[PDB]
Amino acid sequence: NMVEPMDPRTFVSNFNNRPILSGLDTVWLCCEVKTKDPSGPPLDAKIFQGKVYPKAKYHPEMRFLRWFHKWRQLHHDQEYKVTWYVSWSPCTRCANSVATFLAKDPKVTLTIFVARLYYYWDPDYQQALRILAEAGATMKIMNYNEFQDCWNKFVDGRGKPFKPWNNLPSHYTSLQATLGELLRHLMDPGTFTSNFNNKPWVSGQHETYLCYKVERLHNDTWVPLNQHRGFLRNQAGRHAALCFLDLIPFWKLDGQQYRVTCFTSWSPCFSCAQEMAKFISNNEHVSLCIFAARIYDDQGRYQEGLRTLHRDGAKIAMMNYSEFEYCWDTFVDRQGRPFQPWDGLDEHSQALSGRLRAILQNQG
Amino acid sequence: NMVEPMDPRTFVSNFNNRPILSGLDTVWLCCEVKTKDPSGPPLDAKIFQGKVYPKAKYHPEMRFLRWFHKWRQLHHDQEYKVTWYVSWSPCTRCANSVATFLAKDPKVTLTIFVARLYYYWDPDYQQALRILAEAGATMKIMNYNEFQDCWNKFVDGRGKPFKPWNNLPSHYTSLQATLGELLRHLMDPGTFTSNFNNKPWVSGQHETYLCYKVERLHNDTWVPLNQHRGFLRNQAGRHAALCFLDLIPFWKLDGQQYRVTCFTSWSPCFSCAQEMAKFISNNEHVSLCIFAARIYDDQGRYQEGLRTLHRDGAKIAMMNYSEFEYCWDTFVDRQGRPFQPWDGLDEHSQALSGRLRAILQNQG
Ligand SMILES: [Zn+2]
Ligand SMILES: [Zn+2]
Ligand SMILES: [Zn+2]
Ligand SMILES: [Zn+2]
Repeated sequence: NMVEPMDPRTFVSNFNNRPILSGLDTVWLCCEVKTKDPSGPPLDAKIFQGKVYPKAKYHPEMRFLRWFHKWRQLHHDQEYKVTWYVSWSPCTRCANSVATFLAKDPKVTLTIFVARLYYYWDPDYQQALRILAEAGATMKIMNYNEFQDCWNKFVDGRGKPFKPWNNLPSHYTSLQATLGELLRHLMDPGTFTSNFNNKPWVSGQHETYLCYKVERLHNDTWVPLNQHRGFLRNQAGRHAALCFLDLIPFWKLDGQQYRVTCFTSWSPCFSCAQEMAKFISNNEHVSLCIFAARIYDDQGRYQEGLRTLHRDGAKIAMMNYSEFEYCWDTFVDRQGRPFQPWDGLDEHSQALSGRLRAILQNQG
Repeated sequence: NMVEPMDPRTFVSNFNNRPILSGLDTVWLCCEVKTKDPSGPPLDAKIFQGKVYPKAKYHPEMRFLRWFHKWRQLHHDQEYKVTWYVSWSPCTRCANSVATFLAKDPKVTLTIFVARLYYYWDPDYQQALRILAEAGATMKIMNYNEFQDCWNKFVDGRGKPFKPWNNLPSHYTSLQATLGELLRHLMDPGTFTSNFNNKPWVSGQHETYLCYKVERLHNDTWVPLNQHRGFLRNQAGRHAALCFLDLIPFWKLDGQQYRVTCFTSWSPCFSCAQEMAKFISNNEHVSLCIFAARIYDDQGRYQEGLRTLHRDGAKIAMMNYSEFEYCWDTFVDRQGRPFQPWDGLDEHSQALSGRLRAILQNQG
């Protein structure tokens, strides 16, 4: 079995799913590496533990990555299926290191079972889970069978079986509903209504939401690629347009002709416009179309940015009624409700279209 | 009277307060300069017009600043009361230029009557109005009397009297309530509840709100200065802690000893911590007290920043129930309702206190 199994009290203290209020100290990761055949024996199994504070370098997911890099050198270059049972959901830094690892090595596939979710006072925690999902990691809450499997495979049970605790199924249900909500797919209607708006009073909105879709040129028709379809938002300290650029390479598009469409609630500031100019200049097989609900004055060179983005290709347009309705129909968890326009939508669209046409062309 | 009066049709289309949906073109500013004596005759009166797009250098508030700078060199060095009737509220750039002019020149006081509010798709429009108010500008909605006075003093009416339009009062009332809301002074309760919270799930909250109060040391008792008391929030492209430092010189504090207290919904990132350390090093008569609702991990050197701030003086502490309740009582438009704690408030306070005590100190 295992070289040094987990102590039953450690398991009971850490692999549990009832809500608690204490801060984190140590997190545990039970890890199993298998071949491509699910009924093959496990190639290896190891337990990792790490202190949450004060450095993420020592979190068990980082220890796993460093371990796995040396461990894989000692076998043939083959496909691996890795499974983690982890007592708490990973931190943002580790979510990003794992997503990058998965993206750079397609021969590894990862399934992550978490006992409980932790959020780390991170305003961008949701986007960390979403980046893991985009890099191919499967993430589920541990249910009865997984707790019992981790008990059998990793705990020094001394013949004793997994004894469940009271309300285990109920905590599972609540956590899994929470996880599914964090991994949505379709945007919340209140989110759409708070952000995709063009009234000149913007209700103090500093967030930028971005709905994206990709089409491929195939026998001279544009065919949708619905597996690359969704929405994102800005991060604390990283603008939404930059996160969109960071998302694109996870799609691993080939050299065919692609058309990427973004509906963004704010047009790009100058710096994000310049990064988008660089991206489209280095990826000319990719046609970029940006529709903005509002024009963002970054108190600087945003007009130069919009003109530079327009000149390097890229269609830039203000959203009209039709684009708003399309975004609602296509990206919103609307449950059959129709689009509901707000007063002045068409007039503000017309005024903003004029301002944009004036920015392009010239006068400033 | 005046050398160039406004044409009645110009007044009718621009000095009106009914809601409209069109974009802005030209804005009008009727200006009257008087001495400190209300019963003195007006020394001068001038009309300015400016195109809103594409450069704020030509907005009428800027033309007024350039004109007035030359005008006052040619008149007596005395105190002046300036009155503006302006067809729309100023843009951010003009609001800040006027605030700076007012702050650097105490012998001039400005009253601004606006026919209608315009928001320019600016997420920080509220702060522009608020910085105008903190520099001493009085800002009111034009009522019947102000429309009538503007008509008499500035319009080529050819003996005709001011004729009001239908719903002048009702639009006035709606507009003045909106303006009063923009200059609040006391924080809306929903704002407080959405931002001053310490659950480790932060609801993606990227805003930082900051409540401040000032004390004076007088014969070794700490006296409040309730004229320097309020709240602010971050801007697009400028963090809340920087906005607070920018605010402090508007207070024109002398060389006595002052204690400034911040209750912030996020502890400062590294760059803001360093700017605050610079501030307290250049203003040793000002003792700084920071209470944070949550610790903000800026994905960089934020722990060094908190340590530097703590080493340079400056008390850094996490908010407990007592501080939350004090902020509710002191800064919130609570209308007599008591503070309502949320679940886990005390436990999350204790966990964050532990983390902060570990960050100060050391361990990594
Ligand atoms: Zn981590
Ligand atoms: Zn940007
Ligand atoms: Zn202006
Ligand atoms: Zn900061």
